[PDB]
Amino acid sequence: HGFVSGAVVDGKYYTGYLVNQYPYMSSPPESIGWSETATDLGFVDGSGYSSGDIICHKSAKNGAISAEIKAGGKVEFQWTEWPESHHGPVITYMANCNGDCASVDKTSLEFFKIDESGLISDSNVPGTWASDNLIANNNSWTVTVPSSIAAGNYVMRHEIIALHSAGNQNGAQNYPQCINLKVTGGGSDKPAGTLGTALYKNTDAGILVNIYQSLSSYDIPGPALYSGH
Ligand SMILES: [Cu+2]
Repeated sequence: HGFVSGAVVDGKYYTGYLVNQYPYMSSPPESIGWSETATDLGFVDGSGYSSGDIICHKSAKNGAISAEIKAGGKVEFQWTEWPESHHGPVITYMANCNGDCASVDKTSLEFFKIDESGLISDSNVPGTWASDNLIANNNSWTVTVPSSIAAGNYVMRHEIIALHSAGNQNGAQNYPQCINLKVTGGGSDKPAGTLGTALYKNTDAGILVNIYQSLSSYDIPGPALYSGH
């Protein structure tokens, strides 16, 4: 249980969608963070993987503004205090808005993976995951916008999948958080994108998984990190 309170985009801090505050305001500030209604700080599980909720979290609506970033620049995601029990991968996507991300139909967004991390060390079951690195780094995660992607407006979908109940069907807990980026400079790479509602199935190797028995390998779920980049 947690959410992204902010993002440092090419060195500039942007306040995210404060899901514990903005939903209760007469009129919340604009944010690069998408609004969403998981006001319990909860998750989308496998029962929701073909639902619109998996795209940018429960009933998500477009952030009204975007953060400019030179292609090649970094995004640092700031989470709330992530519970140690919520072991799992940290997966980050971009999708071209093909226009303004403020008015894109979230169900049209074609997500390509730009960063992924899973099981770091198996030594002491259930081991050290991306999510434990995130905790250790003051509950934050840094990714690169590839220097070679095409300039354009993109939703960056940042996600922790907690695997502590993933032993059972629909037990994995997805915590997607979307921000709006305006990528400048760049190259011409247009990686193959996947609809939010096609990213995961509840049978996937990295979704239906028992982290409490030693894993020889972990198969980070979702489409392939585009090898070009
Ligand atoms: Cu939780």
